[PDB]
Amino acid sequence: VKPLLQVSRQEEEMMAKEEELVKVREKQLAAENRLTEMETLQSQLMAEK
Amino acid sequence: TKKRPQRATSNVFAMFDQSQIQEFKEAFNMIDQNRDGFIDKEDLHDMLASLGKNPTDEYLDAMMNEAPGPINFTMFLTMFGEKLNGTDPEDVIRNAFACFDEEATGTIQEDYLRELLTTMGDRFTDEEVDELYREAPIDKKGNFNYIEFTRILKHGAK
Amino acid sequence: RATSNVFAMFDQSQIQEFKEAFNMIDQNRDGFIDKEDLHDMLASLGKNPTDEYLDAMMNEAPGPINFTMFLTMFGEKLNGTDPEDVIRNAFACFDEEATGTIQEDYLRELLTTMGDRFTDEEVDELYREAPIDKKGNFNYIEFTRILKHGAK
Ligand SMILES: [Mg+2]
Ligand SMILES: [Mg+2]
Repeated sequence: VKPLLQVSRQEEEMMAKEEELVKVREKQLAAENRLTEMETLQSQLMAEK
Repeated sequence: TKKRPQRATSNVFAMFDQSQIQEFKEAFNMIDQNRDGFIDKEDLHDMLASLGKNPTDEYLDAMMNEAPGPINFTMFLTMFGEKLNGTDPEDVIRNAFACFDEEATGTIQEDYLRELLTTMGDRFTDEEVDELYREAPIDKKGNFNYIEFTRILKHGAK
Repeated sequence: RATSNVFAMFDQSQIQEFKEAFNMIDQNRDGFIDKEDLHDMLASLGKNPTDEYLDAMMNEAPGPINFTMFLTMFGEKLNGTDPEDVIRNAFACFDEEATGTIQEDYLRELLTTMGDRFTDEEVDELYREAPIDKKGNFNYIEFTRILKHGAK
């Protein structure tokens, strides 16, 4: 019966996913900023080559 | 009182998800006025007084004609499961239609759909497909995905 | 056994889950399991067969079982158990590398040697249903699910 009554459940997974979203979003923004900085520097290395 | 479709509860319990069972059983809690779970005509009449007011006695009598006297939620869930037995999931039908479609996207043209439904021994008829057209989005050739059809069938977003 | 207030045995969430369970499990919803309510649920959830022999256990809780009696009969067998998180944390004292596993022989040694000792027969009786690897790994993480949410 427990899988059925386990439907009776609290909201904590949604806020945990909200935190996961925020952490991943900030990391991906940092990664893309560093990527674009490195890419512009690489284009300057092309000019120097 | 009780009646027993034992095979129906067992199978349909396995067929549904705990989330879908939550939808069904919580809806049946919404029907009942009692706190024990015994649905009966007056319970449904209070639901109708909340959503779809002033029915004739014919509505509740026809419901009782389907639902054999007072009902518990497991009997109610199996009354629904009898209608639900062999319902293909909405994800499955959307993905099948996407694989069928030559645009690989799940779109369909009005006459192409009409033929596909009707043709080579398929039992559909002109009004049978016209019923689908009235359930369809605004243009019957309108490149709409089958997400709309499953949305109106399920009345749910997932 | 002891006769305290029943709530002391169970956290509010656990007794709330038992209340939900009993409201589902009582079938003619008079407030009590009778033998028909039980076999109705057993057939409805389970397969086609019905086993009236189980009536020789319904009688065990005396009279038609009120929710306080239902809770009593579950709680007196359930007592002496602890949450899933503390059982995982207990296994962590032995899985020093946190592999998520203990060796079958090493867990048998740990259980048989110390504290209030298991018999090797009791260990093998766990192993007759517990998840196990032919390579020897006891994946205790799964065992904590099987001990509370599982049993197939
Ligand atoms: Mg009612
Ligand atoms: Mg009862």
